[PDB]
Amino acid sequence: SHMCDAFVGTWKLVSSENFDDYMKEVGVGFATRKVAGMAKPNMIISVNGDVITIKSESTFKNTEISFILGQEFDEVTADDRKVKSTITLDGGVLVHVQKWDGKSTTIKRKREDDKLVVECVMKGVTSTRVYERA
Ligand SMILES: Cc1nc2ccc(Cl)cc2c(Cc2ccccc2Cl)c1C(=O)O
Repeated sequence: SHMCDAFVGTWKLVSSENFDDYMKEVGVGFATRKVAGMAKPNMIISVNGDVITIKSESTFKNTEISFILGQEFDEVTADDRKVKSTITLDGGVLVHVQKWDGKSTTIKRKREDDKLVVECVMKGVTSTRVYERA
């Protein structure tokens, strides 16, 4: 479909702002925040037909999700939440909403110049994480 072509590839985390505070707001505990916050994950995005796969590999945890846009799925997050997720494309932005225990967080992924920018929002707290091609 050429849906998501500009996201496909292997990406490495190069900068982060406010991520500890985002994780606090989400409810992540101290030790997980410390170790997860040190990580420099490799995110690998691929598409096969209508199925998008996002893998993250790091010293902390490796995660993998596969999904169809607009179609809710189960995800266990790197901090071990069991959430129900829905990912859509809105105006060229991948919008990932996670629901658990009456709570919600949204992660937006966008191409900007040669970067892939990840914005994580929990209530009034936003974190911005920048990935570059690996
Ligand atoms: C959006 C996002 N949300 C996260 C939420 C919780 C945790 Cl512990 C790590 C997260 C990470 C980092 C991460 C993701 C997967 C595996 C290891 C790590 Cl440290 C990211 C991210 O930068 O993709």
